[PDB]
Amino acid sequence: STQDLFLPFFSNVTWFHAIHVSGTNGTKRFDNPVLPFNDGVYFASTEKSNIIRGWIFGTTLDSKTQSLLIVNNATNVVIKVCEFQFCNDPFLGVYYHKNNKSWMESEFRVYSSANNCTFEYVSQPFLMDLEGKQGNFKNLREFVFKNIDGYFKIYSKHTPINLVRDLPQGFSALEPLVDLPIGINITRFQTLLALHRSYLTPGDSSSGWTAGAAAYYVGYLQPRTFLLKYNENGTITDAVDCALDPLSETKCTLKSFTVEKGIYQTSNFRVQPTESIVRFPNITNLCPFGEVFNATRFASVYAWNRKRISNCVADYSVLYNSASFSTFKCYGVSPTKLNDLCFTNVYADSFVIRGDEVRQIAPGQTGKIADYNYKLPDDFTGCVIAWNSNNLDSKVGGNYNYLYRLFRKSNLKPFERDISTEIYQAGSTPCNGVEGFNCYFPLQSYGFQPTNGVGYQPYRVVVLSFELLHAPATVCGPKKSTNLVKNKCVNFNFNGLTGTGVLTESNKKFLPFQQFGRDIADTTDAVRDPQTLEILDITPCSFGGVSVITPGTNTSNQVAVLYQDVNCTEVPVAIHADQLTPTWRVYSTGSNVFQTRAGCLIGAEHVNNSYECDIPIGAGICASYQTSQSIIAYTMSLGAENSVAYSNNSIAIPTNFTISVTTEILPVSMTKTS
Amino acid sequence: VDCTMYICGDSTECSNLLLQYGSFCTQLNRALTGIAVEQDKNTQEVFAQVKQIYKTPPIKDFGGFNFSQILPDPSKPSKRSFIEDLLFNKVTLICAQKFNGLTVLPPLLTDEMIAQYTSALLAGTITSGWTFGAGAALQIPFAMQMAYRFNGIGVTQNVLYENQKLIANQFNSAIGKIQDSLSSTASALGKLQDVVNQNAQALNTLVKQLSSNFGAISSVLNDILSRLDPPEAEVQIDRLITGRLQSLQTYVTQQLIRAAEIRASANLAATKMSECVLGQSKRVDFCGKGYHLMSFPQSAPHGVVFLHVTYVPAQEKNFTTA
Amino acid sequence: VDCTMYICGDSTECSNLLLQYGSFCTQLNRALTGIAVEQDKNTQEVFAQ
Amino acid sequence: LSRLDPPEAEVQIDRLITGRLQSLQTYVTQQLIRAAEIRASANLAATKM
Amino acid sequence: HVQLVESGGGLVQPGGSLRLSCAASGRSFNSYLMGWFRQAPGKEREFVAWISGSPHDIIRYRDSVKDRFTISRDNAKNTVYLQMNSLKPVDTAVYYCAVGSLRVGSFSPDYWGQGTQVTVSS
Amino acid sequence: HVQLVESGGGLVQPGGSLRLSCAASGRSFNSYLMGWFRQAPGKEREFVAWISGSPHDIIRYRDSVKDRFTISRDNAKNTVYLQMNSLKPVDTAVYYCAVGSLRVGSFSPDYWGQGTQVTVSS
Amino acid sequence: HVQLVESGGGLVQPGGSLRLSCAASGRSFNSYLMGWFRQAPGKEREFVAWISGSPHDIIRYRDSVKDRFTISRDNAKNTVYLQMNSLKPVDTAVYYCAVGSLRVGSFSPDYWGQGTQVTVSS
Repeated sequence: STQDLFLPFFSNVTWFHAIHVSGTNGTKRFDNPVLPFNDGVYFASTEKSNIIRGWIFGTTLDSKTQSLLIVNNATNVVIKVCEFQFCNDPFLGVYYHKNNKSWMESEFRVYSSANNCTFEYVSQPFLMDLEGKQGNFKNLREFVFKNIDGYFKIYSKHTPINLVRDLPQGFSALEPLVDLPIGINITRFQTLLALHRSYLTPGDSSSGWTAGAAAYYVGYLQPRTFLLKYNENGTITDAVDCALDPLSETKCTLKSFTVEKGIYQTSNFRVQPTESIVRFPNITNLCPFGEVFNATRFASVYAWNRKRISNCVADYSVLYNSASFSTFKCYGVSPTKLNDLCFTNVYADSFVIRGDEVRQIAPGQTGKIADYNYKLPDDFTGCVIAWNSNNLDSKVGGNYNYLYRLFRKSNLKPFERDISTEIYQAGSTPCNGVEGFNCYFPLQSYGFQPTNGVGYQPYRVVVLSFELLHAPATVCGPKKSTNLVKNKCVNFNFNGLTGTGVLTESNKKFLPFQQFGRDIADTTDAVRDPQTLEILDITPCSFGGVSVITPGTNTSNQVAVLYQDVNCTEVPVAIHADQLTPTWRVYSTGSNVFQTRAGCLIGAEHVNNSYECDIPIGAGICASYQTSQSIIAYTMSLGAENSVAYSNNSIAIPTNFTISVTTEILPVSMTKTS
Repeated sequence: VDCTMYICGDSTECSNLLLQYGSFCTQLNRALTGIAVEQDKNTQEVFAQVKQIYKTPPIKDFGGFNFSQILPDPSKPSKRSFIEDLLFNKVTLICAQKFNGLTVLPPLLTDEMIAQYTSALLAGTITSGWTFGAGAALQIPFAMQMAYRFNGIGVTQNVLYENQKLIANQFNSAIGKIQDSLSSTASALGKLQDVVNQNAQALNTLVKQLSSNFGAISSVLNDILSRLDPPEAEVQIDRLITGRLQSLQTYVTQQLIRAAEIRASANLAATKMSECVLGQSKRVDFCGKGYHLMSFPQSAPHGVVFLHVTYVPAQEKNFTTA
Repeated sequence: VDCTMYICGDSTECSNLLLQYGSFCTQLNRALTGIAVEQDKNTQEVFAQ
Repeated sequence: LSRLDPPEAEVQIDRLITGRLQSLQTYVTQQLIRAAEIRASANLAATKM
Repeated sequence: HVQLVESGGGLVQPGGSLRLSCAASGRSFNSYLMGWFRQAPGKEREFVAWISGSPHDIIRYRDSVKDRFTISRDNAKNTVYLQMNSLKPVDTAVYYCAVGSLRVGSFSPDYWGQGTQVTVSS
Repeated sequence: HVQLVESGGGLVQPGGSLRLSCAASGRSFNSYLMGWFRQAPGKEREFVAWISGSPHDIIRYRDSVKDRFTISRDNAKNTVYLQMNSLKPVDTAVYYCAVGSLRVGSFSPDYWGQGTQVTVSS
Repeated sequence: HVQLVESGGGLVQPGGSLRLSCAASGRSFNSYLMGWFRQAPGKEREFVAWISGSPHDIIRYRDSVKDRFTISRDNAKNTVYLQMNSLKPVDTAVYYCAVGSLRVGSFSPDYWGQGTQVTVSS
C-alpha cells in the first residue's frame, strides 16, 4: 500500500485529436492547447504515423521564466531547459518535398529564441520515425510527468495495440524513464505535433499545415492511496485504488485483492458542523431616544437640551432606515456599526437652528455658532441628525422665541454651556457694567417666519454623542450574535462555551439562575439561550463507523454499506458527494435503503422472509447474497419450528441407529517466540 | 472506542501528531472488535444449542407437574416466563457518554431471540427428556421421564409412581419458592449487576480521564492551541496525547482481562447447559447440590439462570446391617 | 499497594503533580482490592463445601 | 545521533526508548493474555483426551 | 496596579526612522484611549498622539507631528506602537506612554509609565 | 518560507566587545553566505561582514570594520555570528543579518531580517 | 570551568540609576568574593567594589564610587548585583565582574567575565 500521486481508476480524462477529415465537408482539427500541469500529468497516445514528437513545460512559456523542452526528430531525443520564446502554435514541419530525399522535417517552428540555457541532453530514442502509414493505431505510449521538490520525474510505457479508438482495458505499469534535478516551477504544459506542409503534401498543394491522424489523451494525477500487487519478478501486475468503491476500500483495509464473505469495518465517518453559531446576551431595556428625538419642546441652540442615557441599550435602526432625516452625518464612524460597542457616557443634545447652520454642527468646526452655541469635540464618535421642522416651528406672524449667543470671552470648549447676563466689553473700550460703545449683550434675538426660504427654515438637530470612561459602561451594544438554528449540526459558542452539536427543543426545566446543563460525566447536556430564555439540548454530531457488508469477491462484487447509529437521512452529509462519481454516491443513497437498529443499511433489500443468519449485522438482522442476485437484509430465523407430539401415554422408541463421526479442533499451543 | 477521536477531538493538529505514534489506535480498535465478536460467540454458544425450535403442547397435562412459572407467557407483550420477566425487571446514558467516539454496538441476538431459545430448550426437556439433546426428539410422558431420572440416581422407578402426587406437589412448591425468593431478594443477581457496574465504571473512568491535564497547562485542545503558538502547542498536545493514550491502553487491557473472565464464565454456562439441561449429570454439585434430576434454563440480561432440580434424602432411620 | 505514596513518599509537590494524572491510583487500588477479594472467594469456595 | 550533538540526542533517544518500550510492553501483555487463553484451550484438550 | 513600560528608544540621526512601543498591564483597556507624550529637556511636556481601542480606530496627532509620526495599538496585547518617520533634531526628547479615558471628548491620561529617551543628532 | 531573527543587541562602550547573532530557519544555507549589514541612523546601510558555509569558508569585511567585527556562522543551526571587538562611537548603527548567494563572486543578499540596534557611546 | 556572565548594562541619563548583574557558575562560591571593576576608554583598570559571601557581608567601595554605588550578592544564585545611584559621565566604563579569594586580607580576583556596559550621557 503506497500513498502517492496517482491517476484514479476509471477516471474520465480529456481527449484531443489532430486530423484533417477527407473532403471539404470534414473537420480540420489541430488540438494542441496549453494545458495546466496541476500536481502531475498522465499522457497517452495511440498512433500509427507518429505525429507526436515532444512536450513543453513551464509557467509562462516565454523568455520571462524558465521552461523545459523535449523533442525527438526521428534519430535523437533532446531535452533542454531555457527561457525559450515559444511560438503560440509550436510544431515540427514534416515535408514530402524531395529537397534531399524522402520525408524529412525542415520547419522547426517551436521557439523563436533560446536564452539562459541551464543544460541540454541528446538522450537516445523514443523512436518512432517519420513514417506515415495508415490503418489501426499500432502503438500505444503512456507517460507520467511529475515535478516534486525540485526534481522532474518521467515514467513511460510502450505496448502494441490493435484498437482504433479510446484506450485499451488492459493493465500495465509505467517503469521509470528519467529523473532531472531541475528547480523549475512547471505549471502549464503543451503538446508538440509533426505537421505536414499542405503546399508540399502528396496530392495537396494549397498553402498551410495539415496534420495526420493522431489521438492523445491527457489526465491529471491526484494524491491517492493505491494497493499495488508485485509478482515473483517484481512487476506490478495489478493495482487497486483505495477510493473507488466500498469493495475497493475493503480490499485496501484487508490488504488483499480477495475478500471473504462477511462484514468489515473499513472507515469512520464524521458529520462536521455546518457553518457556525455565536451567542451572547443581546441587550438590556431600550434607551429613551424617542423622548429627545420626538420632544414636545426644543431649547435654543445656545441652550441645547441634553439628556443623559444610561442603564439601557441604544437603538436607532428603526429611524435610520426610514430616511426621514435631511442629514445623518456621522463623522469618522459608520452610521450603524457604532452601536455595537460599550459606551460609558451617552448624551443626546437637541436644538433648533437654521438650515444653513446645520453644516456648522461638526467636530472641530469653528464659527459664530460652533464656538459660541454648540461645540463638539474632535473625538466625536456620535451622529448629528437634522430634519426640517417648518411644519411645527412656523405660523402666521412669525416666531420670536429663540436666542443665540454671539459675544463671549473665549471660544466654548467641547460640550461647554454657559448662560449669563454679563455684558461683553471690548478690551480697549470697557463699559464697566453698561451697554456702551463697543459693548454688546451676549444674547441676540432669533426666530423664523413662514416667508423664509428653504435654507432659512427651522431645523431640529439631535446629536447622539458617545464617550468612553474607565468606569463600567451601562449603554453597551452586543458583540457578533448570529441567528439561532435548530435540528442542524453546527459549531456553537454560548458565552465563551465552544461546542459542536445539534440544538433541539427540550422539556428540561432549568432554574432562573441556571444557564448550563451537565450529566453524570460532567459534559454539556443542555444550554439556555442568553438572548431569549429557553432550554435547548446538546447532542453529538453523528459519530459511528462504516462497515462494508459483502459476500466473497468470488461469486459477485456487489456490496452493501452499513452506517452505525445514524438515521438514513444523514448518510450523504457525512463528507460524501466527493468520492468517485460513478461508484460511491450509488452506495451513498438510492433505492433499498433500510433503517436497522444497528444503523443505516444501503445496497441491501429488506425481505419479509426469515432465513438462517449468513452475515451478522446486529439486533437480530443478518444479510445474505442469495435471492437477479442481490444482497438482502432480513431477520434471522432461530432454527426450524418443531412441536413434539406429546401425550400422557405415547412414547417414541427408535428402530434404527447411525454411527456419526464429528470433528473437533482445539488449539494446544502458540508459537513460542522470544 | 474510536482511538483517534478519543485522543483527539476534531483537532487536525492533534491527529497529525498522533499519527507519529504508529498503529496503537488500530491495535486497540482490533482488540475491542475481537472482544465484541467474542461476546457474540459466547451468547451463541451458550444459547444456540438446540437444532430446532420445540414448543410445548397447547394443553399442559404433565401428570401434576406444573411448568407455568418457567414456560413462556403469551399474555405478556414479551413471550417471557414469569421468572424470566422477574429477572429482566430486576436488573436495571448510552448517548450521554457518546461524546468521545464511545459507541455501544447492539448484540446480534436480541433478548426476544434468547428467550425463544430458552423456550425451545424448555419444551425439548419437558416433552423429550434428554433425547432431543443427543439426536432426534423422542416423546415420552413426563411421569416416565421422571421415572427415568429417578432410575438415574439409583432409586427404583416405582417410588415415583407410588409418590407421583407428592413429588409433583413438591416440585411445584419448590418452583413457587424460587419465584418468591427471586422476587423478594435484592442480592440474588449479584453477578450480572457486578459485571454491568464494572463495565460502566470503566467507561466512566475512561471518559473522566480526558479532564486530566496530564502535566499540560490545560486539558482542552482548543484552549491549548488558541492561547499558545504552534511551537509549544506541539509539546502540550504531545503530553495530552501521551496521557490519553496511556489511559486508553489501561482501559483496553482491563477490558481484555474482563472479557477473558466472561469467556470462562460463558464456557462454564454452556457446559452446564449441555450436561444439566440436555441430560442428567452424574457429577457431584455440578448441576446443583444433591442428586441431580434435571435443570431448566432461564434467560437473564447478559447472563443465564439455571433451576437445578435435585433429589435429596429427607428422613433417616438407623438399621442394623451385615 | 498504596499508589499515592509509592510514587510520592511524603512529598507534597509530588502528590500535587500526580493529582494531575487523574484516577490512575484509584483504579490500581480497586484492581488490587478486587484481586484480594477474589483470593478470599477462592479460598472460601475450595474448602467451605 | 549523527545529526545532533549528545545534549539533545539525550532527549530524542529518550523519546524513542519510551515509545519502543511502550510498544514492547503492549506486545508482551497481549502475548500473556493470548497465552492464558491458549493454556485454557490446552487444558480443555487434555481433559477431552 | 496598572503599570506601563516603554521601549524602543535610542539615538537616531536626522532622516532615520524608529519604532517606539509601550505595554500596558493591570486591567482591560477596551474602553481606554492609548497615546504618547514627549518632553524635550528644558521644555514643557507636549502631547504627541493618541488612538482609541474601539473597533473604529479614532486617531489624532499634534499639528507639528502631522504626516510624519504614526500611532497604532493592539488590543489583544494591550500594546501601542508609534512610528517615527523623517525625524529631525527637534524631535530629541523623552517620550512617555499614557493610558487615559475619553472625558468630554478629550483624551485624559490616567496611567503613565517611566519614559524612554529618543535622541536625534548626527 | 525563510525567516531571519536577530539577538544580542544593546549598547557597548568604546573599546568594549559584544556579539550579535542571527539565526536563519526555513531552508538550508550551505550554498549561501551568512552575513551582516549595519545602518548608522540617518545614513545608508553599510556592509559589515559575510561568511560562506563551505569547507574553505570565505570571509569579507567592511573597510571601516575590517578585522574588528569578526564574523562566523553555523551550518547545522543555520545561524550567523558577529563578534564585535574594541568598538568606537562611530560604530553605532542598526545591524541587519543577510542571507544570500555568491553571484559573480560578489555576496548577493537574498533574505533579510528585522535588524537590531547596536550603539556605542561614551 | 568557572564562567562569569554579565548583564544589566545600558544607557541612563545624567543623575539616573542602573543595575548590573553577573552570574557565576562552575563551583561553590561561599569562600569566594565577588566584585566589580570598571575601565573607561583610554584608562587603566580601577577597582570599584567587592563583597564577601560570608554571613557577615564585608563590603569595600572605591572612594570615587563610595556612597553612590551599592554592591550586593546572593549565595542562593551565586549572583552579584551592583546598583548605581546619582550616576555621572565619569562613571562611564565597561564593568567586569570578578570572582576571587581573600588572600592576605586583600581581594584577589581569580575568574573574570566578558564585561557589561554603563553610560551616563544626554
